[PDB]
Amino acid sequence: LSEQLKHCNGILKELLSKKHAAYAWPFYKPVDASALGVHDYHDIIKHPMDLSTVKRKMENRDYRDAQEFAADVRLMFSNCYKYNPPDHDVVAMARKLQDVFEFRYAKMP
Ligand SMILES: CCNC(=O)[C@H](C)[C@@H]1N=C(c2ccc(Cl)cc2)c2cc(OC)ccc2-n2c(C)nnc21
Ligand SMILES: C[C@H](O)COC[C@H](C)O
Ligand SMILES: [Cl-]
Repeated sequence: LSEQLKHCNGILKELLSKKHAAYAWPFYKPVDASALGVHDYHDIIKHPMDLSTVKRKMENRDYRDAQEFAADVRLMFSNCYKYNPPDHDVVAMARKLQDVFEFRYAKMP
């Protein structure tokens, strides 16, 4: 991994760590639309994303730069903001995790 991608990997590890689990947990695995009963999810969200998918892409060296990584993490939050009402509990969690993400991403070497 490039130096910037190492920073990205560090951010990813932090997002998945116990420190943030109280608000990060919904983002750990792909949304299971059937399990959650959200039968319109895949009509509304054309490009699902979640932290396990970002992790697999990082491990496989799929991301060629920090910008590509950040686009995926941001897509994950955007999908949450698109599907859910802005006052929803999961949206509040998304905002908190995105704050953690954006502030550390801003510290890119
Ligand atoms: C109809 C209620 N809304 C949902 O079920 C959405 C689809 C779902 N909510 C939730 C969700 C709803 C309430 C709370 Cl407190 C936390 C997460 C959710 C739950 C999950 O459990 C494994 C996984 C993903 C989500 N999730 C994410 C991420 N983005 N939207 C959601
Ligand atoms: C609340 C917005 O959806 C995300 O804001 C991120 C900022 C770093 O708090
Ligand atoms: Cl972006």
